Amino acid sequence: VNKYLGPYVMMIGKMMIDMMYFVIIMLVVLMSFGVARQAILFPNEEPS
Amino acid sequence: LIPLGRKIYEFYNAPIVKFWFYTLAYIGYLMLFNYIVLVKMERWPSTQEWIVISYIFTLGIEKMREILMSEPGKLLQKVKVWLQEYW
Ligand SMILES: CC(C)CCC[C@@H](C)[C@H]1CC[C@H]2[C@@H]3CC=C4C[C@@H](OC(=O)CCC(=O)O)CC[C@]4(C)[C@H]3CC[C@]12C
Ligand SMILES: CC(C)CCC[C@@H](C)[C@H]1CC[C@H]2[C@@H]3CC=C4C[C@@H](OC(=O)CCC(=O)O)CC[C@]4(C)[C@H]3CC[C@]12C
Ligand SMILES: CC(C)CCC[C@@H](C)[C@H]1CC[C@H]2[C@@H]3CC=C4C[C@@H](OC(=O)CCC(=O)O)CC[C@]4(C)[C@H]3CC[C@]12C
Ligand SMILES: CC(C)CCC[C@@H](C)[C@H]1CC[C@H]2[C@@H]3CC=C4C[C@@H](OC(=O)CCC(=O)O)CC[C@]4(C)[C@H]3CC[C@]12C
Ligand SMILES: CC(C)CCC[C@@H](C)[C@H]1CC[C@H]2[C@@H]3CC=C4C[C@@H](OC(=O)CCC(=O)O)CC[C@]4(C)[C@H]3CC[C@]12C
Ligand SMILES: CCC1(c2ccccc2)C(=O)NCNC1=O
Repeated sequence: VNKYLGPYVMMIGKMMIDMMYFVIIMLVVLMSFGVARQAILFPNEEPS
Repeated sequence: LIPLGRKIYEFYNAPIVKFWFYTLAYIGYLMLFNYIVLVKMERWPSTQEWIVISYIFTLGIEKMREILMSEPGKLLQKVKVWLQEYW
């Protein structure tokens, strides 16, 4: 309702889309590093 | 039955359908690669590793086929045209 907080809230809602695209690119890089690290440092693992 | 076969052939030869089929095969190949690198392997490869090996070999055959069925006529020019796409 406030004249400054309201536009700030919908401004955050507009930047959620750019945040989602950053999340997608970070997700690709993050699982690539995570899978590589877990697969190197733990060779003998059961399905879990 | 002829219109049904015509619809199937027209659908499966669409570029968007081919792209999404290749993409959904890629996203089912990547999970199999993740499974074979996370879980331990025995002396011989498992079923999922054989599927991943088959995917790599058929993709390599596909890339040689893109080298052959290119625009130029002499092999070095075919390779030089193909190496512009860095991916
Ligand atoms: C305790 C932990 C789990 C933190 C919670 C994180 C999220 C559940 C919250 C934090 C900030 C929230 C956002 C803050 C601002 C907005 C704008 C607002 O949307 C509008 O005003 C509509 C117009 C527009 O989207 O621009 C409400 C949804 C949204 C995206 C919110 C959705 C839910 C979010 C992402
Ligand atoms: C690319 C970025 C923007 C998003 C990707 C990060 C999240 C999808 C990850 C990071 C931390 C993860 C969490 C880290 C730890 C846990 C606890 C885990 O619960 C247990 O292990 C049970 C308790 C125990 O055994 O100690 C369940 C999954 C969860 C919530 C994970 C769910 C997936 C999370 C939220
Ligand atoms: C393109 C990107 C998003 C792909 C990411 C895929 C992986 C994060 C997923 C896909 C296949 C998943 C695996 C599929 C099967 C299993 C077996 C499963 O084994 C059991 O639940 C135990 C079986 C039992 O004793 O009942 C444990 C999780 C795991 C390793 C999964 C771990 C997570 C994996 C590697
Ligand atoms: C089209 C795209 C979006 C999805 C297609 C991929 C999935 C359907 C595949 C990829 C990884 C597969 C999993 C990889 C590994 C396993 C472990 C496998 O378990 C074993 O090999 C030991 C136990 C048993 O023999 O059942 C059972 C199938 C499962 C869960 C697979 C189930 C089917 C999954 C999820
Ligand atoms: C074409 C690729 C790139 C994606 C398509 C996904 C599915 C067609 C594949 C992916 C994972 C596969 C599964 C991975 C492992 C197994 C366990 C396997 O279990 C056994 O053979 C048990 C007995 C034994 O251990 O020999 C049976 C086939 C199954 C379910 C596979 C069935 C076919 C699945 C679902
Ligand atoms: C290996 C990835 C891919 C592909 C898949 C979907 C979109 C783009 C590329 C393929 O699976 N075969 C043809 N060429 C390729 O590099």
